[PDB]
Amino acid sequence: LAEYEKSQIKRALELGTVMTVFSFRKSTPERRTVQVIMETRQVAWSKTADKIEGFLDIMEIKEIRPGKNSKDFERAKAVRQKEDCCFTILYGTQFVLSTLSLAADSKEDAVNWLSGLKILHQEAMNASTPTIIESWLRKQIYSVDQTRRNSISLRELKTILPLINFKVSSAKFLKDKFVEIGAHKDELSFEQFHLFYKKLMFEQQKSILDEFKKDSSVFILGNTDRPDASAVYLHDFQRFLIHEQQEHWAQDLNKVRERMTKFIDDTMRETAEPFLFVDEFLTYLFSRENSIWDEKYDAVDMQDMNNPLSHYWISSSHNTYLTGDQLRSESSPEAYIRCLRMGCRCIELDCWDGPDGKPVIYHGWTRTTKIKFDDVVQAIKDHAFVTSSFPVILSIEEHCSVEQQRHMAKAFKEVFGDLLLTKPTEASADQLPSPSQLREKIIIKHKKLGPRGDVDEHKQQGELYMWDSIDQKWTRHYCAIADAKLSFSDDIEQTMEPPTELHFGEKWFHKKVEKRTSAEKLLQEYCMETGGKDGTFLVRESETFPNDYTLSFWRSGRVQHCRIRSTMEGGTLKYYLTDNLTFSSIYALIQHYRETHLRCAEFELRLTDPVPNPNPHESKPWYYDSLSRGEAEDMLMRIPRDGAFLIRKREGSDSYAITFRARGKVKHCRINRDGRHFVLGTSAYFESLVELVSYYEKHSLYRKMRLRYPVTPELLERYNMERDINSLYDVPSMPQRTVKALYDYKAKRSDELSFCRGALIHNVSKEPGGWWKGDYGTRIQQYFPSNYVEDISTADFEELEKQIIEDNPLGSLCRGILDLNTYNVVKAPQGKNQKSFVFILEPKQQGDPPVEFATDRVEELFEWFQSIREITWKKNQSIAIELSDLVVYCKPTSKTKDNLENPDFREIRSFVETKADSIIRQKPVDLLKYNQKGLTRVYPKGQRVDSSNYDPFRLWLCGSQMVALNFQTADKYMQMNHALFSLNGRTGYVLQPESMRTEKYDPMPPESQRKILMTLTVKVLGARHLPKLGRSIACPFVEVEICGAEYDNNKFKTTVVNDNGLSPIWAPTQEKVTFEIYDPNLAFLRFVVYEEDMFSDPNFLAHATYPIKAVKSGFRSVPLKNGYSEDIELASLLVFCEMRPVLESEEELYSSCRQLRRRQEELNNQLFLYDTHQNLRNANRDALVKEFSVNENQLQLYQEKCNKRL
Repeated sequence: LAEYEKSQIKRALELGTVMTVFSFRKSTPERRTVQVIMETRQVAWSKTADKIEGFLDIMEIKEIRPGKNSKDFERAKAVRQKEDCCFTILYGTQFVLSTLSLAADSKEDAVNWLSGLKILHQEAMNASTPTIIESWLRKQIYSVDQTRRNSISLRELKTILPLINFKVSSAKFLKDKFVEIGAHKDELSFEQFHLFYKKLMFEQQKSILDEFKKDSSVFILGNTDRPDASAVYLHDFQRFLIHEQQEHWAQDLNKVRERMTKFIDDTMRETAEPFLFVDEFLTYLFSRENSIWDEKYDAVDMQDMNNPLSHYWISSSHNTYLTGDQLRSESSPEAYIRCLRMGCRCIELDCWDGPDGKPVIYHGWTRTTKIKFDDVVQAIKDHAFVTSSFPVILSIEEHCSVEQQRHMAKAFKEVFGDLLLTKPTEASADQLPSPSQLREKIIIKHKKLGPRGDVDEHKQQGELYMWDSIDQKWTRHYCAIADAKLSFSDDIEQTMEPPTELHFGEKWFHKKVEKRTSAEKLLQEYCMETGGKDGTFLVRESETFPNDYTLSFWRSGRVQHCRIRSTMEGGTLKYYLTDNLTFSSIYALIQHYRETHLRCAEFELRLTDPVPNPNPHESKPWYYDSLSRGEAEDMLMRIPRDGAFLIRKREGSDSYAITFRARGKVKHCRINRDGRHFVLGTSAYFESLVELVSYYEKHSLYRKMRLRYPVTPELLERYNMERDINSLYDVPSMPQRTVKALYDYKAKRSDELSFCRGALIHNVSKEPGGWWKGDYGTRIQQYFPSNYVEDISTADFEELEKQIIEDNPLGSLCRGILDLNTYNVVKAPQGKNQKSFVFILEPKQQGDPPVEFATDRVEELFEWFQSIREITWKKNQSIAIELSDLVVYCKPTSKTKDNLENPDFREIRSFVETKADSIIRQKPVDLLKYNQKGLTRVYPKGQRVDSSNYDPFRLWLCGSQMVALNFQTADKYMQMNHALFSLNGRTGYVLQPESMRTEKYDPMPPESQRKILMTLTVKVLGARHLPKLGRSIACPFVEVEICGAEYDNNKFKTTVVNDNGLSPIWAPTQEKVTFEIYDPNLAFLRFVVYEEDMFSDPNFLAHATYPIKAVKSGFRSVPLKNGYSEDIELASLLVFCEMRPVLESEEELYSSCRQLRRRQEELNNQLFLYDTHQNLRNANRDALVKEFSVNENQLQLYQEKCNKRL
């Protein structure tokens, strides 16, 4: 359409239409006003203008599907609707996209909507960062106040600041900023809010400009930048690009002008030479077009797509239909759509027997929602080539019968048709044809009819109800029987969820009004809570008026009280305040008071202050005012199960330490009642302790464990009887806290410790502030920063636990193992505890409580009972030729699975992770030679029931191109996979370099052969928009690391910034960090931002996986993605990247830098000679001190030497 036509479409969008919306949660579709607020960039659905039901970020839109093709559109009401007037918006950062399904009334409305959203999404990637900052500010403002207010208040600001993850330094600070902006009745406008933002971000991180304020490349001439008013010019910016960012296109001034006028995006800047300010320069420093990502790898390169397929890493996925853990995930073809849109070229299809004659796709012999094959194949055809249009190989795991195989083949030949690859592209094939030769071709890998011939197992697993005695319910656990060992996992159900007196004990009013002065002190102490003191009412029990309530209310500058009068009318109570304002129902009292305007000539203002009990904990079970540490410990010995928590008051203290069971440990954490807010940690501000419990029963207090069971006294009793679950738990000492050295830290002061990478430091005491007293050779008990090292404890118990994870039926996630050999089953046909279907496992010894397991069906009860009863007592299938012929390439061959010699390009190697890793350990070069012609499926083993992925990198070096990784997970390795397959324009077909395709290359070269080709020097300087995980404000720290090979993998975290994530600043005094990667192509740069809680445990905030080949030099912004590799709004780091070539002279010097490690590993070996050993001879150890500083200098010198050099 034309630009004015597009404008009319988008204004129709902004106007909004009352349109039908479908949901699987709410069966009835509802008519809601759907409209786009362009300034917030939100598609919002509302019931009225002020009440908006839901938001949808336009940049969050990933896919628009016309018609009824969504799980919301399977409803019967959708059948009455028409497809031309139906569509869905797919949005969200999660793997399964949230689906906003809109059914239309007229086809014109629908087509206008699709066109408008496509235009808005197109301009979404075209929006400059200042515009998205405007949008995000407007989002905060329209989120805190639903009426879409364009003004902001003092308090309100006191609440946005924690929400946008910034800690209010002081009320005086925000007041001062209000003043310099200009505050009228301490209220600001949206533009003044934006100015407030500019001030905060510039002032908080104005020391970034110091790097440009330096005196080597004064070309940029950054100076006088102290104030944001300071500004630069187009010439300054192009000198910055040509020198710091090292941009060759920057030679032309006109391109620089175009980029600058794009970034500023302000019509008022009509200057022939565009100019921006120092604060605006800093905003650019965290902007999208300053991304460290290389854009020339965002475009598909045809010369890199014309080569035999064996030389192409191809993005593959394991059990792709699954959306969560393999045990109970909900299979959906939308997962296939998602993976194809990311750019997968291989999706696993576990085709099992179908009751209808059509195979169902799910994880067989497990409890997962089955899906129809035809819907799957339709979805694959629809969205396989909508992105990147390169061939996808369907991973078919055949587990059906021959009739279903005929249906399989005919479905492929019908739905896919020409899309399916049926005949070889060229008959006399010597090798794999290029992906360019395979334009939009469906390749089927599937067990061919090798035996030919003319014409021609599960373990007992499932959910069970374990009879809990703590709560006297039936808690459902997933159980798997492996070698007569039934293992049960955690709760599956856990993820699923009068006219009097009641008002007296309601949130509105609770207790303690024995005198009207008590209410006056209750609400006067509550008067200085907010800015407007008019918002102050309370109901109370009268002291003088008998059997009457009394509204103690504020009145425009003072606190008053008046009795809520009560009468007996019609045999019922009747409370009245005004002559005709009255009711009888208290639950309805709250609502009609909320709608009430406290109207009377006397009373014109309404306030609606739901102020509750100043201390409900006062009357709280988990609250224990007189309970001390010792009492808690003892009583937690009585209840040693994780999730048992009590809030015991410290005697004579406002802090109420929480005694709770964390990993079988009695952990305490004080909650200080600062002012009125109960603060956990440093900034976890809570209204009250009951709110604390309610928030942390669904939020993680400490690692995985959550506040699960409050430990009541009575409880002590119910568990007076114990051993309900037996606490299988995990079924040397820690004075040293043995640590590894992240990087070469130099002794800043004589009490600081000098050492080298990988150094084993012992007798380490964790003094706060990051400085740890540790022993290192002759340097006994010396400081070293916590960021320059890493902790690796001797969790031998945890290792045994991981061995259990290995041989465990459930593998990981198992919450308990019970050996069925040493038990007996008794089946209860009448059942036990209100459950007819019960089988009780009574152990050999009656001393072990018999445990009751319940099912939902009598037949499954019989099956479980039969299996465990048996434990106690102790070519022909003719795979379809019609499907086999469809397998042009990659036909499985189990006969020569171990054979890697004489490879055939038409063959495929299916390997599990452990088998492939073993092959790599034995012979990397042989498998590389095979995959030079052949191909490899490396896929996770059956123990990865939790969708956790393995390390896929060693496989890629050996040429193992096809690595099925579970796309539903959020682990490190899938961020690695997304980083790898984002290369070459996110096509999923990555050409390996020339070295890979030659046999002379060693996939794992010897340490002597390893030579530097890239010694990166990275420097983190600042950040913007670090996301918040929990109530407590994130205390972020960045860890930059090369997760390349076992020689490239190197980590470095930085000093933690406390209570600042909106505009966190790292010290410029930190040293430049050197990553010596011997191979540039096979390496990845990863900035993982974490946050530190009160337990100082890092928690994943975000990641920054980028290929080294894509890494550009300069002061580059680094966009931050979530665990699903999706860019979150405005979250970005800044890094002073420096690309570095290994010159011949540098190489000699880098041979010296290898001499560094060649003898510092022996320096570490002499630290280990006296690691904790003491009965030693001081001959070499003390004489490697020579060695010691010789190496210290040797390197630091020649490194800062090349430093000084470039």
